[PDB]
Amino acid sequence: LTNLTPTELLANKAVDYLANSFLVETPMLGLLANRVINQKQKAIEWGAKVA
Amino acid sequence: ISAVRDPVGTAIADAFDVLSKKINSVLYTASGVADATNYGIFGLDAAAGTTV
Repeated sequence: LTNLTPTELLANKAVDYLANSFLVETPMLGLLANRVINQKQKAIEWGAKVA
Repeated sequence: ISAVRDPVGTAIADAFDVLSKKINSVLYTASGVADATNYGIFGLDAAAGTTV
């Protein structure tokens, strides 16, 4: 009875799993992430004793 | 910045830092002559000497 269950009509219950494993480690971001400063001004000004 | 609101204070701190650092430098190799490189200090290479 192959024909009487055509593939167009056999919707098999997939397993609720997405293989969403991509590189997400961002320790460079990780460190210096909780110390992000949200300015209300666009520029970042500071002094540097060059000599 | 707070380090510019007192250019006198900042220059004092800078001079103190560089002065401590020069003092440390001279206290090592200072032949004892006073010529702005060694400051009459005798250090260790004029106190003890340089070589055998």
